[PDB]
Amino acid sequence: SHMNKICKILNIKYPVIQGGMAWVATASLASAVSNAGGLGIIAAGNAPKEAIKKEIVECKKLTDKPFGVNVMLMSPFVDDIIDLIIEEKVQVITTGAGNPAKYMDRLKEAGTKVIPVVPTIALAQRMEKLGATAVIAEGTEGGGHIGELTTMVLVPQVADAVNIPVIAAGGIVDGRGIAASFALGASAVQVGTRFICSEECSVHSNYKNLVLKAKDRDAIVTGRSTGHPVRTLKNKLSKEFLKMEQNGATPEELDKKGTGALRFATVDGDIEKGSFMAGQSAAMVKEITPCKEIIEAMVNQAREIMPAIEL
Amino acid sequence: HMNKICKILNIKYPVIQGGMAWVATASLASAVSNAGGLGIIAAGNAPKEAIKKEIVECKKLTDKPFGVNVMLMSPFVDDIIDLIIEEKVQVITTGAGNPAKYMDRLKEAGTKVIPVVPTIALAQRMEKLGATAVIAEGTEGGGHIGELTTMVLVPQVADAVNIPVIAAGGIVDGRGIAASFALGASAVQVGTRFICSEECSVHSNYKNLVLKAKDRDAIVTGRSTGHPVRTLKNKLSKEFLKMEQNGATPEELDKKGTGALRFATVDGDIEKGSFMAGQSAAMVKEITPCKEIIEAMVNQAREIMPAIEL
Ligand SMILES: Cc1cc2nc3c(=O)[nH]c(=O)nc-3n(C[C@H](O)[C@H](O)[C@H](O)COP(=O)(O)O)c2cc1C
Ligand SMILES: Cc1cc2nc3c(=O)[nH]c(=O)nc-3n(C[C@H](O)[C@H](O)[C@H](O)COP(=O)(O)O)c2cc1C
Ligand SMILES: CS(=O)(=O)c1ccc2nc(NC(=O)Cc3csc(-n4cccc4)n3)sc2c1
Ligand SMILES: CS(=O)(=O)c1ccc2nc(NC(=O)Cc3csc(-n4cccc4)n3)sc2c1
Ligand code: NA
Ligand code: NA
Ligand code: NA
Ligand code: NA
Repeated sequence: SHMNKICKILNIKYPVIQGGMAWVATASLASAVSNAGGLGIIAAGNAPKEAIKKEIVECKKLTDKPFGVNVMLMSPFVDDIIDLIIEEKVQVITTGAGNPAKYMDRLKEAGTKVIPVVPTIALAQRMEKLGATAVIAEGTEGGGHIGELTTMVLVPQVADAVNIPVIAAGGIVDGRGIAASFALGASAVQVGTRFICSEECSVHSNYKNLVLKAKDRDAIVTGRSTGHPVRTLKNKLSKEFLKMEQNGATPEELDKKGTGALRFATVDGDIEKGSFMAGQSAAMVKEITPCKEIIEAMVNQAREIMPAIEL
Repeated sequence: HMNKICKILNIKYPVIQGGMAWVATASLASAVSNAGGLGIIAAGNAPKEAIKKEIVECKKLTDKPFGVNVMLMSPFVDDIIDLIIEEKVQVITTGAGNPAKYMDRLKEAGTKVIPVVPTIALAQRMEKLGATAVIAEGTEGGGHIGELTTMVLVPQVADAVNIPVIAAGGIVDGRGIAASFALGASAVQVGTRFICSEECSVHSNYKNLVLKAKDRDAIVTGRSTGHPVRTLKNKLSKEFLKMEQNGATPEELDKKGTGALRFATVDGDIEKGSFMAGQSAAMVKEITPCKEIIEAMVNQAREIMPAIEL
């Protein structure tokens, strides 16, 4: 009674999930978040089965606490990643960038808890009917491939539509966003951009530093002309990509410009060729900090702001 | 008055009914003020004489504080500022620009000025030039929007200024009030929810389109002109989008959208109107007296956040 539902179901100390973040989120980050009492997440991204297997194996060496894997449903290896989840006995997965409906029964029967990101009420309701453990309502202010609705309106609508716990994502960097999210009906938060600037995140230092330097309007959106808006920091790449879209460049021309761009950011920190994906939250990130300090300060500040909060 | 905005504005509840061009007339503004919030008469694009009539009629309907919104893109903005000072309006909000050039005239007149700000820089500039408070309006609001969402804009503006911050964009009930106060706001400004108040004088069809709006119905037109507008999906707003996808020019769009908001508010023309509204429209489910809207909001916020400083 009076216990946080996400903490109880996932067996974690704090209802803070570090979001799966393609290329960004590796065993160093996931294990640090789980060791700090939240839920670390290894991102499958577009990587093949054998690469994510190594991350899972390495993560289990670094933490005894629960962690998850994010299945990014647009991946060409999505079927292999789902196999890997079940083979490796991963306790929990999140999903993004699509509808995981066709895997829910295999995952549910295998005991895996499934937490899909949902950008609409209809998908939230469908996920609850197919047996989702929880859903993540990610607002458009988040980094990466975004939906249309903001966190402020999406979280309460999803909470009104389903009875399973709702996890707020998009724009949360500190205890203020946690308290706001819980007031809107969430039982936990998922945090991406802030954890790029954790010490244990393995991205190139230039990526962390560009997030630190980000100003209020620096997290721009490319790909609106098409069907998949992507939020990323202003730099030479993203500005020229946006101009190419606006000047009617072909789907092929755009493909070559953007191919490998996120990896150029995370591996090489290449400030001219990288796509430094980040939410509008990037403007509020001010320090590189160990995950333990981030999470403990997050929950303490949420309590101070909203003493009634059910953490 | 413990709450800072309640003290400064001498109102019972820190709930402001946002100025809403063509929508917010004396009937709505007086009802909100009578209910203990701050009603606002929208100057919009209208001339001095039309807005003067609204101020006079509002005074006949309430003796509670109310304000006027100066919409800074109006062709008559100079006349409206003149009117504000001439009629000794106690408080104004501003939108759609930077009211820097009026701040000395307004502060010598004693006018409390509360500008809408979409950036940290404009927030800090308004504080430096004497703003009483600022409104941080997130992109989820209706009408001519900024880019940043409420979730990230409110805490950044609160971190940037010492004057009170008013959250706007997406607030329809006490959850949004509690969330806004958690982010650092001292009050909320609410637009779309009050379209579905009994006292709002828009055509019934406008209220219905808000009532029946789905989660994704409040779409953005005019990205290609640099003046984005959030409005409900309908024949007019689809065609505006289909025109942009066909490479329409700004002049073609501007002629297409002429008088569209008036078609919505006066005639309720479901095909020809621009029914501007926030993503909040999806959450609006009842047409309700303003007093009940505001009392229910405040009571719910206190229930969620017992220590809230309302
Ligand atoms: C660089 C980056 C990569 C991401 N990759 C994924 C992904 O592969 N799968 C997914 O579901 N979400 C992905 N996300 C979304 C995050 O998991 C998270 O929901 C989002 O970052 C939260 O918003 P915030 O950045 O404002 O904290 C990514 C976000 C970023 C910034
Ligand atoms: C139809 C409509 C007209 C508006 N007109 C104005 C205006 O003239 N001046 C202004 O500053 N804001 C204007 N706004 C913004 C509102 O004052 C308010 O900040 C916004 O509606 C809050 O977001 P919400 O609709 O989600 O509650 C308008 C909003 C709407 C929906
Ligand atoms: C592997 S990568 O480098 O190409 C890459 C980079 C960034 C990125 N960011 C993503 N963000 C999500 O997946 C979360 C989300 C928002 S809306 C939505 N959704 C839509 C239908 C169903 C869910 N999911 S995926 C993704 C993939
Ligand atoms: C008179 S009308 O029918 O043509 C019309 C219709 C809708 C409408 N909605 C508006 N919304 C705002 O003014 C609030 C806002 C958001 S961002 C911003 N801002 C940018 C720089 C400085 C402030 N102001 S004005 C406006 C005018
Ligand atoms: Na995303
Ligand atoms: Na920053
Ligand atoms: Na607006
Ligand atoms: Na509705």
